[PDB]
Amino acid sequence: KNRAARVRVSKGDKPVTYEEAHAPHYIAHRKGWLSLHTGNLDGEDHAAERTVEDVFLRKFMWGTFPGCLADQLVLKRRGNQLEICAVVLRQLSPHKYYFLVGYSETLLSYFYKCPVRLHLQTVPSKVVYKYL
Amino acid sequence: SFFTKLTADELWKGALAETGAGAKKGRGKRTKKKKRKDLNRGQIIGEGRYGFLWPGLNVPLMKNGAVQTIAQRSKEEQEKVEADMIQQREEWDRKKKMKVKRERGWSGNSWGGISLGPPDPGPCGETY
Amino acid sequence: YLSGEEVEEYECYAPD
Amino acid sequence: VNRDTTAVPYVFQDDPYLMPASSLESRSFLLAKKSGENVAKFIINSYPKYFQKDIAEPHIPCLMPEYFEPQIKDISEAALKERIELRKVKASVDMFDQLLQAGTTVSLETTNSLLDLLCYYGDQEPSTDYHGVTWRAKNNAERIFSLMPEKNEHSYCTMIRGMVKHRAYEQALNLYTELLNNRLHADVYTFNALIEATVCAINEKFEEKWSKILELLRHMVAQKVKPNLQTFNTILKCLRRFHVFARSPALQVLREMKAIGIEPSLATYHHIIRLFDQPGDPLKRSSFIIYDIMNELMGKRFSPKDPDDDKFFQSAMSICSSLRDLELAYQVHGLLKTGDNWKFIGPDQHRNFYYSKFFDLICLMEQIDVTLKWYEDLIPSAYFPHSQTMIHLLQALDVANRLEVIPKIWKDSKEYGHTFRSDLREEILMLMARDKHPPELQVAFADCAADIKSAYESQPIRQTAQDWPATSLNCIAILFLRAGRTQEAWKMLGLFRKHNKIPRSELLNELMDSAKVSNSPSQAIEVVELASAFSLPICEGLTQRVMSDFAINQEQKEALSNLTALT
Amino acid sequence: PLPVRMGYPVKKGVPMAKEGNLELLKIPNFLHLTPVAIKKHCEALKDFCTEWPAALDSDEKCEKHFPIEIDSTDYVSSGPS
Amino acid sequence: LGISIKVHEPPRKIERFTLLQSVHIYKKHRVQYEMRTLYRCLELEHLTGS
Amino acid sequence: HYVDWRMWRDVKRRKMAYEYADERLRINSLRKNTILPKILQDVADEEIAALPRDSCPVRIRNRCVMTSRPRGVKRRWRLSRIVFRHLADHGQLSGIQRATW
Amino acid sequence: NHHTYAELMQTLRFLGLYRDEHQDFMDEQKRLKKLRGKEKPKKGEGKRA
Amino acid sequence: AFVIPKKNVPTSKRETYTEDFIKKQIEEFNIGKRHLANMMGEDPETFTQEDIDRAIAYLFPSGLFEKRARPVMKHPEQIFPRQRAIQWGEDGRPFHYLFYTGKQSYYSLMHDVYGMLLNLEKHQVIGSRWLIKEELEEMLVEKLSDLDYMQFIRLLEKLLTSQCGAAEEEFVQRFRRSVTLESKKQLIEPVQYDEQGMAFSKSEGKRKTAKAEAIVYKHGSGRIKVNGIDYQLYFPITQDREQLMFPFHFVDRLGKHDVTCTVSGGGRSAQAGAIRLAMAKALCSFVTEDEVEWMRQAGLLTTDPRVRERKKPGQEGARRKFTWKKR
RNA sequence: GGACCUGGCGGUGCUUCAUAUCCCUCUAGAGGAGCCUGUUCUGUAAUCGAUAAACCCCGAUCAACCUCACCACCUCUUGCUCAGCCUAUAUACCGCCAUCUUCAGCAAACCCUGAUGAAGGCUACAAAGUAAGCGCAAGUACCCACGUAAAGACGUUAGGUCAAGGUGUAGCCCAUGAGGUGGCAAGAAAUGGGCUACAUUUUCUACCCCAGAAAACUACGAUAGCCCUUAUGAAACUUAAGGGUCGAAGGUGGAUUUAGC
Ligand SMILES: [K+]
Ligand SMILES: [K+]
Ligand SMILES: [K+]
Ligand SMILES: [K+]
Ligand SMILES: [K+]
Ligand SMILES: [K+]
Ligand SMILES: [Mg+2]
Ligand SMILES: [Mg+2]
Ligand SMILES: [Mg+2]
Ligand SMILES: [Mg+2]
Ligand SMILES: [Mg+2]
Ligand SMILES: [Mg+2]
Ligand SMILES: [Mg+2]
Ligand SMILES: [Mg+2]
Ligand SMILES: [Mg+2]
Ligand SMILES: [Mg+2]
Ligand SMILES: [Mg+2]
Ligand SMILES: [Mg+2]
Ligand SMILES: [Mg+2]
Ligand SMILES: [Mg+2]
Ligand SMILES: [Mg+2]
Ligand SMILES: [Mg+2]
Ligand SMILES: [Mg+2]
Ligand SMILES: [Mg+2]
Ligand SMILES: [Mg+2]
Ligand SMILES: [Mg+2]
Repeated sequence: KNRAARVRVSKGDKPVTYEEAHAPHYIAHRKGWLSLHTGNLDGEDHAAERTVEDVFLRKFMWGTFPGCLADQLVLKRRGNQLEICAVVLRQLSPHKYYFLVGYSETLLSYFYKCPVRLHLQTVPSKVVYKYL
Repeated sequence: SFFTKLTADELWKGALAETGAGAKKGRGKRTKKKKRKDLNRGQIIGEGRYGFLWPGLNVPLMKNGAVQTIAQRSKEEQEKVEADMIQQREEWDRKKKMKVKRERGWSGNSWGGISLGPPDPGPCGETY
Repeated sequence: YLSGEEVEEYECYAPD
Repeated sequence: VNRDTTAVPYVFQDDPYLMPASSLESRSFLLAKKSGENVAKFIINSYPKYFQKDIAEPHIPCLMPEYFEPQIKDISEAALKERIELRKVKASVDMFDQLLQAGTTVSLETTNSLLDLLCYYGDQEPSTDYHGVTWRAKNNAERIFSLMPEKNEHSYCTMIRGMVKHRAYEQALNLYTELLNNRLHADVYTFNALIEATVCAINEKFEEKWSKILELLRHMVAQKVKPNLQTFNTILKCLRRFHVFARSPALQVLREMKAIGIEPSLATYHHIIRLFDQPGDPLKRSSFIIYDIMNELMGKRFSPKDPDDDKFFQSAMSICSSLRDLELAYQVHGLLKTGDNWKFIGPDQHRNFYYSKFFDLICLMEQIDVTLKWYEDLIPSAYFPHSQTMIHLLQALDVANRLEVIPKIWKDSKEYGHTFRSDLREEILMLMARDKHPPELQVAFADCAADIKSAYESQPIRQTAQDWPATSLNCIAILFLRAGRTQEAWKMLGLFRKHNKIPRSELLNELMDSAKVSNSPSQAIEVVELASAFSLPICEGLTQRVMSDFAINQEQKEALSNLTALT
Repeated sequence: PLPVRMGYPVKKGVPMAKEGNLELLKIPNFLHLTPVAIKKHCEALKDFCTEWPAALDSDEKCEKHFPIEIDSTDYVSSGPS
Repeated sequence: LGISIKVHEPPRKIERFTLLQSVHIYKKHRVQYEMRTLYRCLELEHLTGS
Repeated sequence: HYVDWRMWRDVKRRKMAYEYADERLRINSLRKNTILPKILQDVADEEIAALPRDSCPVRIRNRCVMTSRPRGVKRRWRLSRIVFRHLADHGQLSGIQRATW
Repeated sequence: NHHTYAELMQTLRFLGLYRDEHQDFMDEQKRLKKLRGKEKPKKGEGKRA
Repeated sequence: AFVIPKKNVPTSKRETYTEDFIKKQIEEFNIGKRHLANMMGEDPETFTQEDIDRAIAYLFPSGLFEKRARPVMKHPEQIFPRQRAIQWGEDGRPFHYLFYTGKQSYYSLMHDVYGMLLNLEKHQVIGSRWLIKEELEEMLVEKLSDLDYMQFIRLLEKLLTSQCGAAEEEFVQRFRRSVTLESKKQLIEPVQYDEQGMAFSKSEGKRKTAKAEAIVYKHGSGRIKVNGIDYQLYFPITQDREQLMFPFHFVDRLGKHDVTCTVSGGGRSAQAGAIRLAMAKALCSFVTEDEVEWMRQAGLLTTDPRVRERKKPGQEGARRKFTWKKR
């Protein structure tokens, strides 16, 4: 039986998001990609470097906004701009979200030597697609 | 390696071993069982070992109408914070350890005679 | 069970 | 593209939970974001090796770590110059002393570059991220200056300017005498500081101060030194104290600027505007000074020339409100909207004051149909309103007889951080309950009064005893009756006794009309029972009304007799 | 201000609403490039353009006056370099 | 802007590759992946450098 | 802080190979022609053989950059098949999808 | 550069700006192993001496 | 009294959309419809649903292969599933006398049909099909079994066999869905004229990876040119020439038309097949309608869909498996 | 010990089935020969894992050094790491999978029957079942609505993998860790899979299908052996390519067995 990225059926009490509910074969069919860049197009270079950067940015934001992320990150690159779009919860005070936005944008801009912007969308609770 | 690190959920699912041929048929018994613990429970965003005070994250942003600057707790002032977190951690462990004992039934290991409470309220605002 | 089982509002714009 | 009126300023996160909901959060959210940036820069500069991998092409110099430490550890002149560029006051002094004790020669240009550093900061270390008069009597600057072997004009100039900057006015004038005794010539910048010292050195009458300044200016012409913009701007800034005495002298400086060829900046008019805007009747003079200043500035794009250029608009709007001239305010705002003049508005404190006086003048002197266009364009896009402007807005709706908008102002007030303002909720309720209205409007006023009631009930001062003003309780109850929510009105009567608040005469009379319609004698007695507790004179007359109007049961008749016994 | 929905719906369900919708966040939207905006943008960019010579009406005429052709290529990719 | 533009769609490229599905052994069981590259070509003519 | 000691050895091999690349290139040029005397080429053979063993580029191994797996690595992403799939199967690799045809 | 990534994020954890859930997990397992008597020996003072 | 853990969360259940919800969703769609029209600079009054779908595809471009997962801004009626209304009032009395059957709509329909069959007794195909169960389940707004569907259909057929009048015919047509029959008749290419005024037709054909384009002239001597070469020089294999002969021979027109065709891709046999199909399609312009139907029934106008199958991983070929190792 | 129920099993009955499918039928193979490659066994100072179906060109889309985890010798001890360990345990696990599956079932919450026993719950001219959710299905990918992919729940074999990485438990910490130098990986044999053959529907050349020669001890047949050159590399009796020499078994393969609509 296939296991990869499959949330398994339970008793109907496990809330899953839209992303978690779709196995890999639905990628590009029912769900899109979480990162968009040109490195994986035919005739394009530097796919390895973009991939490592994406793995770091996902771990960095998970630990920088602990318990606040309500879904996976969406990473967008246009030219040298890096846009991080995150859906977060409404538990932390707004002052702490502004501190971490200023802190994260600045630290990441100096780390990867590019203008980095962080876009936060707040939700009252994790959006539930279905109960498995 | 930083890239070999996993999330807390992944680490507990592995360590607990709740899914497996051991837990399928109760092939494994648990006199000693790994118990899940939430390690982010008493943790404050912005608090680290070095004891830095970040205005707007772990200390107030404005003090006396003026914006606070970056500061660091003294070595002694930081020891107290660390000790206080350990005591707060043992207090939490003791609060969970303090659980009200329920009366026994016909015998200590018997279910017979134990009260289960009133039946659940029916859908149409019925109560028992 | 006999040891015990102890697993154990208003909103405002611009709060303070 | 133009400004988006439904949005808060671009610096804020465009999210309803993260958008600022008040002027206080507007300031604090930006300070919290700036704090995070400083924490990042502190880390970047503390651990630069983590941020040294440069993968950017082309190279980005502004995204690399900064090194604030000297890398030359030899003791020599070329190593001192490094500590002067980094602005290390103590290290540079120590390096200068050791270099001097060893007997090596330190150039003059370098010795001056050390004074510019000490004289500017006052022999104190500039602020860093993390590790009265201020011209210290024991200061390295004076010592090095004395030990100096050869002293040029530049050496004295930096000593005189530093003293004036740190408020050592008397010492700076004494040093200006030696410069003349030594047959030296000062620069314009030194003269600018000496003009400030002449006025601030001692307290004297204007005529005495005005004679010294004219002597400095004539000395500036003897030494073939040409005055700059700051020379004339310092004179006007220093004449602020004398007010009426300096009004005509100040206008002599401005006319001289035009002739000489120096162009007045925004600061030049800010100082003149502040000088003429003394407490008193502004109509006599201030009226025609601001009218002529705006005709001159009409359709002019401004460039930064003086540090005080970001104060003209705040000063100019302040007089238009005082004069109560709305056409002048539009011209001032028109000047702010020509080209890139919007950048001279000033810091956040000046931006909110400018828009507060501007909008408060619109609500007063402008038609209500246009007032609501500015209300939509300015708030919250341009600034968050103070609770006193919401009141100025309600007073404008009243004068226009447009009270269907009151429930909107309450919704907006909550979204701007005025949910728990007492002066505001009382104002809203009084206007809503001042007079009776058609049934459609009366129902709407009862939906807002209910929401206000909830605000009084769920205040964040709930830890302290809830303060329910008498007017608020009377108005909220009256609005329920006129809307037909009599059940809610009757319940509230208990709160008059709980908080010991006097019931209003109008409320008691309207309660009777709701009883006679329901033909409920008990409720009618409950009204007479309430007024009896407070010993109101209308009660004794009301008891007569209740007798005739309502059938009085024997128990009710005895109850009235009990109140009659109290009478 | 659009009631746009996205997401494969569950049985007897509807596509998910825009609030908290990651699928709509994953899209490279063109909301900044509406036909109204493009036309306003291009009216301001006309002042930066120059006029092609009218004499060069056809490719054969260009070849006559300009016999040399120089081809170069620029590559726009996303990244720091 | 008054520029003459033609458009066409060059043929797409799909790059496929095969990987083992299991961490260990089970050679005959693979997972196949692909990257699809689609093209659009805007051809502008008779325009100045400005 | 590298994944394992074997990745650390390859890190050093890549560092030393980069440092000696020019020296080996120049010496090899002397050995890879029939123009110079054998007496000179025999000396160049000894010179390139005397360089440090880890300067030789054939000893560099393309290991997974996240797991140090020496085989099953896809050069374009420098990831093992297992690590690639984990990212691919969660939609974290731009433009990569499961292939059906 | 696995050094930079590990050292950068380790420094940020000590500064309180990054929560390393994995490291926190390892710290709890190491803490509970001391109370159980399974502590790491001193170098040179191993079970064999 | 004592505590047992609570069984479940009530939200973990199927939802329902009240009438008031749909009423407010329609106000949002109409306001958003005017916003979207303002975004695209179009008249909000004449803004149709086709315009909305086009504007949403531009503003929110999605390449997801399944259209149902793409951004959509439709009228709530289209989006939200139809909801059965309350089946009783405030007093609790069901509205329909067959409520307690659980299938009141289905049994009310059977009751109406059974009653009509009785009244008739007291009184006394190609273009249409019966609706499918999934369409009956929507007219009734109920769930049906397969046997429930059959029993209803068996009862309608029993109603056609009777002397049903006009009133008994409008009712049956409510459950007859027109079945559209596709025309198999071959489309005829237009007859063009060249510079010299000779009538000709042009068509195309595909076989495997071979693609052919043939020009058949109305009058000729039987010359066939393949990429400028005589067909017997281009096709030295006799079977490839037999394929070129088949279309003309089958209609008795050998030596009556000239052909100039171009073919690329595939092998020798695949190219001959593509030319056969291209020539036959073009030849249909010069034969009678009955002859075109005879060519169709002979397989001369059908594109062969048989193309190479992909190899699968874990097996030697498209179908052949690796040897099952000896046990 | 009596009676009953479930499961397993029956050299257990009956009926209907399997569609490249159990047998026969159809086509090309394997089983014999040489070679390539895996495994076993033996050998060696000298890894490990997979190992009935569901291991055996399997982890490896790959081992001359490196890789490497093995052996021998020498060397280091806060050690690339706020150490390390490819040490034990896949019968603690996560992760990723095999298998039935070339299946269609699983199943929460209720309801009812059996006296409220373990248990059971279908009849359409219907007799107690209603069933969310998951799977199938639908939909999507490829050239169609076809086919092929993909998908394929729960569960079965404590199936495979601690040596992808991570990790519980236990163990080592002057060594069970780290580095250096050299070295092993053979074949007395057995066996799996594959390649090339035994030839005339063939062999060689031209051509890419109207040709001329070859055709049994100078034929067909080695991709083997031996010798030489070249390519890659710092390093090649070794790895690959080419040439020369050499011209072997093999003469279409018993029981048995594989694949294909
Ligand atoms: K049995
Ligand atoms: K054989
Ligand atoms: K397992
Ligand atoms: K492992
Ligand atoms: K382990
Ligand atoms: K074989
Ligand atoms: Mg499979
Ligand atoms: Mg006991
Ligand atoms: Mg290699
Ligand atoms: Mg085949
Ligand atoms: Mg054999
Ligand atoms: Mg084994
Ligand atoms: Mg094993
Ligand atoms: Mg087995
Ligand atoms: Mg070695
Ligand atoms: Mg080796
Ligand atoms: Mg070891
Ligand atoms: Mg197992
Ligand atoms: Mg199909
Ligand atoms: Mg398959
Ligand atoms: Mg399916
Ligand atoms: Mg096992
Ligand atoms: Mg060892
Ligand atoms: Mg040979
Ligand atoms: Mg060589
Ligand atoms: Mg021969």
